[PDB]
Parts: sequence; structure tokens; C-alpha cells
Amino acid sequence: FDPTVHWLFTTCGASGPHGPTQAQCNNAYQNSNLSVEVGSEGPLKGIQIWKVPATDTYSISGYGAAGGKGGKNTMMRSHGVSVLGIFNLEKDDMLYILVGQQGEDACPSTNQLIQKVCIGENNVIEEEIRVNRSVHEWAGGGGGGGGATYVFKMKDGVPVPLIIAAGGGGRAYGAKTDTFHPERLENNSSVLGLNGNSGAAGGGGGWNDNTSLLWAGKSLQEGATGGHSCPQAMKKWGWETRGGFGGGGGGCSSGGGGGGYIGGNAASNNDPEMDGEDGVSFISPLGILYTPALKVMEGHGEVNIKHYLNCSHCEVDECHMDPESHKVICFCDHGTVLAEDGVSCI
Amino acid sequence: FDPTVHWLFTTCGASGPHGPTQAQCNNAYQNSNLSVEVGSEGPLKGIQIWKVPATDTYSISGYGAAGGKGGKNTMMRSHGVSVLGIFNLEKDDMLYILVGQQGEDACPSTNQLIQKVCIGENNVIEEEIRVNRSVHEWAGGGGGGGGATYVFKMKDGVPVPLIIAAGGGGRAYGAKTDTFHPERLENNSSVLGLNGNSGAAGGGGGWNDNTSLLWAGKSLQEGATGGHSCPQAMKKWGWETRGGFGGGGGGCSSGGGGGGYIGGNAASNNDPEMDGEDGVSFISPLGILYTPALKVMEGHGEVNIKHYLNCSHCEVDECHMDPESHKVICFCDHGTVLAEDGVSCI
Amino acid sequence: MKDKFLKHLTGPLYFSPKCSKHFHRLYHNTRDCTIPAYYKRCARLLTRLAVSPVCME
Amino acid sequence: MKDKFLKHLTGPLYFSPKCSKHFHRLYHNTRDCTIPAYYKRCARLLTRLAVSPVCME
Repeated sequence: FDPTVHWLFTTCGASGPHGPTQAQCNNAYQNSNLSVEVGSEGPLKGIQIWKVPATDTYSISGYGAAGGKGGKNTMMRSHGVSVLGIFNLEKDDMLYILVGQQGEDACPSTNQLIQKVCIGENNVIEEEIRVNRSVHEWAGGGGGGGGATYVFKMKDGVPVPLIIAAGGGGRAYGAKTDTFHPERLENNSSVLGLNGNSGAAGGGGGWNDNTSLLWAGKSLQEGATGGHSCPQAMKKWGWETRGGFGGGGGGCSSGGGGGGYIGGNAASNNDPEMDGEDGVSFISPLGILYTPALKVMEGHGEVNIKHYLNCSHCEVDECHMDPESHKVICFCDHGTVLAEDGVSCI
Repeated sequence: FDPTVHWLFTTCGASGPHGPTQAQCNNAYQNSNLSVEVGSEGPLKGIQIWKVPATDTYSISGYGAAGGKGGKNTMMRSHGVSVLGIFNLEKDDMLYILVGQQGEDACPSTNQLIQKVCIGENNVIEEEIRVNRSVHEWAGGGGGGGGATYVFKMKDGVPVPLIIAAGGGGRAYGAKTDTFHPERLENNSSVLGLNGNSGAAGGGGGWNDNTSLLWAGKSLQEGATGGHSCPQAMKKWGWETRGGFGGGGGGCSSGGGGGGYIGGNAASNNDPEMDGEDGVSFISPLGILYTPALKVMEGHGEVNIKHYLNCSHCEVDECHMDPESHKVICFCDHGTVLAEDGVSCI
Repeated sequence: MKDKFLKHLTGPLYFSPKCSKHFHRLYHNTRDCTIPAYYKRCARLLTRLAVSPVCME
Repeated sequence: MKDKFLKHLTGPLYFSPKCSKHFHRLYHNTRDCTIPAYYKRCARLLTRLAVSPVCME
């Protein structure tokens, strides 16, 4: 196997609450080693179907999408999580890959009344907060939740998750900090993949749940479409911050919840300071967790699939490939040096 | 007249080589003091039509769009020019306003083969330059030219220019510097508003010319649609960098020319280092040039129309309005200080 | 806080008596220099006015 | 030029032997840390690994 051969799955240029079309993925993957099938209708719409080229051990790296920004574009958005896994895949296996799309930012806006709020020349929200300490009329301004990245398979009809990299939550309109919570990871399939709690903003979509609210992100098995914005913002001034494709929760004055195996929560009320929670990532028991779940992605999510470098041949099972076109180098822990044998450490 | 009343024209959320639709401008101008009519077909397609509310002296600030970036997103793009003018407009005059759209950047690309070139993991262009000192096969990577902003009127059905703020040229693929040329401004209407020269990349569109090449930006009176990319870039790997709406020239390995009264030129050959030139700005003899043409805009262009504050009431014909809810403050030159009269300084 | 903020980005550039007339217009009558969020734009404008041929005499 | 560049963004972070085992995987087996243009992503990854509960013992 060529060590440099990898398959990279992107959003195919799609953005917002809906996934890419077949033409978009054909255009994004033109002149590459990757060819996918994208469903056009039903709950599988926007999900790329890939055929495993050979029966082998594959490393699958999932990256969730980042959440949207709040009213002031000065606080960094919540980054989507990365989950690395090692799986054994048979030839002609079909992998269903949803690449999570970024949650929409509050600013900038093509609507000029909202754009005035974005540049600080309209402070109706600030006056509303100073007079009531709660936003009820001038709702809106929180970013939508980022979509999660799902890599799964259809074992006898029932979808079976393999890797789920959570999407980041949306930032609130008045997010005064940049503190972010530890990445939650789920490895037990008996834990239900439920949606996040929805308040004024929409909670993130889960793996398998029933979604009724329009501003809540859908779960994976019902489409994983990002939720709309809260009705109050749209009715007041049409300030739309939709959740990203992949279960991202729609925004309000509060931030939307990110997608995941378990969707990220949203504030119960329309708190203009509460960001949405990131989703819960998932690693299947049918695979080995390579690296812990870590928040990395600042935009859309992605998937990277490559042949897993089998390195049980040397004493330390961990190894790497030398970039300057060399052979496999097995690494040594602490301060031990590689022996002349090139297997053990001393 | 309320001193704070102004009308701000944007691209209505449109981007790329074509102008906004009526629905886009209705959505962008919702809950504002601005209502325009956008043509849907013919050479006036994408151009906003505004009705002058009262007969008065108006300051019109036009801002052209910036050009696209080159292969490496490390060199700053060429900024669109701003032209300020003072005009006397009668009531119910119709102003035709084309807001120039930004020229497309080479990177990032939704196509993954091009995205490899963008992140430095594919160097076919560098090898081609090293073994031929000219790009003939792997063409592409230069930004499209930015579109110009046109404010004009229809006298007897013939367009008559009032303000033209030139669009910035596109950066070349291998732009190794960031030097930018002085802003050219035209005030004599007898100078022909011709298109820019087209080589491999497309020259910018002018005020009034005949455009045959597809990669050249169209002139204002034939649509001002941004030009396509050079055929070689599209045939080899589909690397498309179109010129912005408003006469932006399409990109190649070289940068596209920006729009203007006179379109910006492009390199005669496919030089991977020659940026496109900005267009030539225009100020009508029917108006007073308020401030010189200056490169400011980093994205799309815009138009700002407001009532011109009459500064001729004091001895110095220069004045301003104090932001903190105060009266007109007349300006004093050099080091003179306004006296108790507030009309003359000493 | 209101004027030194621009100077931190544009630099202490020189001006001529003819340059001052345009400087006042660009400083008080344009939207770039009268809206704080657009400070960067304002800087660019001022910078360009520094290299304009009228201020280069 | 290739390792101190990441340290300029991440900082002098400490590690444990299990933290080092995960650090090697994140450093040589992910496109974030093996593609120079993605250096920022790499930094974030390392930063997160610093605050991960495994390394927080």
C-alpha cells in the first residue's frame, strides 16, 4: 500500500443548514482519487456514500464543524472537535459520511439594519438589556451551532455509528469571554444519542431522536438539517443564524447548540450571554480510539481516511513515516534511543 | 434636512461576476429608508435604480470593489478606489447605481486538487516555472479583477456618468510584492472609456466599449459582467477566478484587470507574477470632486448618498457636524482658532 | 481613544496646508473615519492621502 | 523552523508519558501537524492535549 494515499471528504463547497448535492461533490472531487454518491432525497440527503477500496485497517479522522460567531466578531468561535479512530473495513463496504457544516455567524449581515447592529451603530439590544435585563423583542444575534461529522454504516438497515465528531456550539450575542468546556466523548452505544435541550435557541441534533422544534438541529437519522433561527428574531428584523448541516442548532439572542452523538444544549431562556454547548462525540466499540477528542476546526468539518500504518512489528507499537521519503521509524518513549536493530529501544 | 439621513447602497448580498436580483435588494434593504428597482434583463441587469427624494445638493461617495487574491493568501489584495463628489440633483431624478463586486480569489477552492495547490502541497506550477520560465499548461491562480462602482443617469436614454470608482486589479499567482500604483482619475468626458488590455487574463471593463473575449470584463453599457477565467485554467483543472460584477476582468495565472471608466490592463502574456491593474476612476464635470481618489475598500464596493452640508455660510467654505448632538462647526485652516462669531477664525 | 487609535495604525504622517483641506474632509465627512468599526478603512484613506501627489509637493 | 514554529503559538507545555504517547500520534500522524499550512490547527490540537484530563495528572 502507498503510504501517502488518503481520501479527504469535505463539504463539497456546501454551506449552511443543508448538505451538498451530487454535482457539488463531483465538482469538488474532480481529478482526485475520491468518488462518492450523494443522496438527493430523504434522511440521507447530503450524506456522501463511499466504497471501501480494499479490506484493511483504516485510520478515520473526523472533524466537526465550528459554531457561528455572535453579535460582535471579537470573540473566537467554538471550534469543532476532532476524533481519530482505527477500524477494520472489508472491501466493498459502504461508509456513510456526513461532513458537518459551520454554523452561521450573526455578523456580517447582508441586511443593512442588522449590519448597523453589527458595526455598533445600532444599540437597541443594549438598551433592551439595560431596561429589562432580558431580550424579548430584539431577539437575535447568537451564532448557530456547528454541525457534527458522522461516519457510519448501514448494518442490516439500522444505521450503526463508527465516528462522530461533535460540532461546536454557537456564540451568544453578548459573549463576554472565551472559556470553552472539556470535550465530551462517548464510547458506549447503550447511551442514547438524544438531541440537545432547546430554549430560545435550538439545541444540537443528536444521533437518533425526534425533532419537532424548527430552531432545533435535526438528528442524524431524520436528516441532520441545521435548525432555523428563533421565530422572534425573524419576525422582528429577519436576523437569521441557522445551524450548520449535521445537526447544528439554530441561533437566537443566545447561541445554538452544536451537533453530535448527543446534541449540545442551549440556554433555557433567551440569555444574550449563554453560548450553545458543543455536542458529544462518539467512537464506536468496533474501533480503537487513536487520539482523544480535541477542539480544532475553525470552519467546516472534514473526514480523512487513510491506511493505518501497521506497526506491531517493532517493540513499541507506535511509529510514524518519515516525511522525506524514508522508511517507517518506530518511536521510543522517555529518553530511550532507537537501537541499531531498528525495532527495540535503549 | 436631518443631517444623519443617508442612503447606503451595497451589493445586496450578491457576489461574483453577476449583480443582485430584485429580491436580494428587497431583502438587504428591508426596514430601511432605501428602496431601489433592480433590472432583471438586458444591459441594466443587476443595476439598482433610485429615485432622488428632493431637489438638493447631495454628496455621493462611491467605493469600488477590491480585486481577488493570488495563489498564496499572504499578499494583500488590491483595494478598490473611493471617489467623493458633490452633485445637484432635482426631485424624482433616477440614479443608476452599480455597486461593484469583489473579484474572486484563487484560494481557498472547493476543488481539492486546487486546494492542494493552495496549501502548498502541490507544486506543479513551481516546477513548470523552473523548467520553462513560463506557465502554459498549469495556468490559473491569479485573482479576478474587482468590479467598479458606477453612479450615472439616463439623459435621453443615453447613460451619462456621474461617479465611477475603479475596482482593484487581481493579484497574480506568484505575487512577490505588495506595491500598488497611484490612483488614476478622469474628469474629462471626452476621453473614451475603453476596456483594459487583455492578455492571458482579462482586462477590466470600461464605461463604453465592445467586449468580445470571454475572460475580459464587460463594459458598463454592455452589462459590466465580470469575465470568466482563461480557457487554459478551466481546461486543465477547472481553476476559476472570475472578475467581479462591474467590469472586473477574469483571472489566469496572471491577475485580472479591475473595472472603471477605463478598465485596468492585464499582462500581455501569462506572467505568473504580473498583477492586474486597477481601473481608471471618473468624476463628472457636472459635479465637484470632494476628495481625491484613494484605494480603501477590501471587499465589495458601496455607495453612500447624503445631503451635502452647506459650509458656505462661514468664511471658510469647509465645515462639519459635531457627532455629540451639536451644531455645525466651521473648519479653521492652519492654526487659526474660531472666534466668538463662529464664522471666522483668528 | 479617539484620534491616537488611528495614529497607531496609520503612523505619524506629515501634511501640507493644501493637504489639510482634504484631511479634514476625510476625517469628519466620510463614513470610514466617522464610524469607529471602520477604523482600518480610515487608516488606509489617510495613508493614501499621504502619498497623494498633492501632499507630495 | 519546523518545531519551534509550533512552540511560538502553543507555548512551553508539559507532558506525561501517556501524554507523550498521544503527542507523538498528534505530531506525526495527523494532517494538522504534518502539513505546514495547517500549523494553527496543529497548535490548537497540542494546546487541547495540554488541558486534556490524561495530561492533567
